[PDB]
Amino acid sequence: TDLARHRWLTDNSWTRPTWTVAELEAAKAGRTISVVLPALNEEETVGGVVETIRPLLGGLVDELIVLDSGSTDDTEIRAMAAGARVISREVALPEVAPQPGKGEVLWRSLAATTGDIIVFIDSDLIDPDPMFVPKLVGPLLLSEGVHLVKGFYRRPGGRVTELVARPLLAALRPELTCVLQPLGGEYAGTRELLMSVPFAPGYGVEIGLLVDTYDRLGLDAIAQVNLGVRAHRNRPLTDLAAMSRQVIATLFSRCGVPDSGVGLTQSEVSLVDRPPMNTLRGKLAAALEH
Amino acid sequence: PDLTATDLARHRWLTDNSWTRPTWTVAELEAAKAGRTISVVLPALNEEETVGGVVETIRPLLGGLVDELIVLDSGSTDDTEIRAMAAGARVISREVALPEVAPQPGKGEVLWRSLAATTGDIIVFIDSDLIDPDPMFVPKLVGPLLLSEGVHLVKGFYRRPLGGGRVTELVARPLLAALRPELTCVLQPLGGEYAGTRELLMSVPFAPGYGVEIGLLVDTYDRLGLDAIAQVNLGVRAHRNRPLTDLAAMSRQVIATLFSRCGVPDSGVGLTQLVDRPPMNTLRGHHHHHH
Repeated sequence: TDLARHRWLTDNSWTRPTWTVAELEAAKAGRTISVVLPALNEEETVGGVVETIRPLLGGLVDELIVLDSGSTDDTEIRAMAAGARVISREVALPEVAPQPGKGEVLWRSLAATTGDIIVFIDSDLIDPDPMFVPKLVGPLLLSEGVHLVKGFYRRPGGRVTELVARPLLAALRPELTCVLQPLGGEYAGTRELLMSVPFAPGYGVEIGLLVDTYDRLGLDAIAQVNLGVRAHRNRPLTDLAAMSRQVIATLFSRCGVPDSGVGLTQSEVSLVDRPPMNTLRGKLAAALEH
Repeated sequence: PDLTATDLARHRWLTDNSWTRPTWTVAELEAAKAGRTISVVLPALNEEETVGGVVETIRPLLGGLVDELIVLDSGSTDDTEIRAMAAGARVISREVALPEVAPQPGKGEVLWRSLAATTGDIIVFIDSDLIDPDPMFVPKLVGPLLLSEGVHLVKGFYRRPLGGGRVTELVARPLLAALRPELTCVLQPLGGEYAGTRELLMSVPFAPGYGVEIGLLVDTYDRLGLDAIAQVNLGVRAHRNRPLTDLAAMSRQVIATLFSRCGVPDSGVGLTQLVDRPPMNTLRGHHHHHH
């Protein structure tokens, strides 16, 4: 079983991706790339993240969008000044009432983008690097059969990852323990995949997408790339516990484990996915099928 | 957000079954024994720096409140055993505790075997790695068993300098919220200081290793519900800081043990970087779902 994990690391994991922007542009072969940054009250960092991606716009990157979740700070104006198009949840999907959480935002962005490849990057990153998007799309553009690329960081993967996500995957989807940072917010997917899967709510969205991709398309459809060295963030334990509880709920939903829906005396828990976007945007989805 | 059924049960359970100031006297607890005896068991594996200090805090109760004080050694190669002897405990190996079954590793094994080596109607477990143990731990743990009708399991919790560690708050409590939400009322489900009746403890399987504490909690709940479980504040203690690799192994076994009790299959695949023992009443020695 380590054999399986070893072969996947050899073929589908890159600790030192060699790719240049020019090489990746030349491999697009008519595919387009959308970059989506979810954001809720991230005025201090959103501009910095956008600025690292904007030089790619009109070359490797075809669309650069911040999907705002109802910010009351200066997230929107700062994102626009840095060169992103800012799209509210309402504009993205106007006839569906918004619900809270990160998964909602990523799901809605599927209705507001046109890329054959969609790249998600968190807007709260303090130290963004311009090669994030290139590294995330490399396996999609240059390998065959890859549909989901997970960006990981080498450390000088926190406690929810090592105490909650990885041990639960060992128990319930054992091959997926090969993924170093299953909860990471920097990842890219094909339109084919992303338009066809339900989206878990809130903090469950990443693990839900990983597990659904694994089940439907298989291990070799998942890759991972090192984006560089980054220190662990230090979120308050109460935030980490709320994240954990939702990771549990989402994994339980994907396994059919009855989850009570009871949160932590503090926490938000939802067991209800949003449906595949191709059910609500069938014509958009069909237009984007190759 | 209105109160949930879990919230309502928690509120009343805390009122009836939790003590922030478990101030019973040793004398009144002794007077309440009413012929019951009390055994204290310290599981130990290579704890030479601390085992004697724990024993020393309990020894004054020996011959009064406490009838026997046993260190159940798990195969130490340091001076754990002789330090426990000099400090005034009875040292019993796994093999002497239960000669007819070959040992397997882990804490749960040690606690299970201690049921065959003890005679008390109440058994108290105290970790042997405690740095600051307080002499009132045992009195506080046995109080609800001696004085409160219907209680079979007492969990000792600590206040923290100005709840649990990372495995408790990220793994155990969130999984209980999902699978057994009434049990989220227990502040420190993974705690190593707890007491139970012989009647309860002989009747449940014992999970291996790092799963033993939460396995006992869930098996007690599944048999008797919240009414049979209590908790008591043992005092203020700083969080221990264990290495992440140990915390990850603890988490993986907590998950396995919860899954085995809650109808979830488990791959058996340990962390990418041992079975339950049957009730001791199968070897030594009502709460109806119908009407």
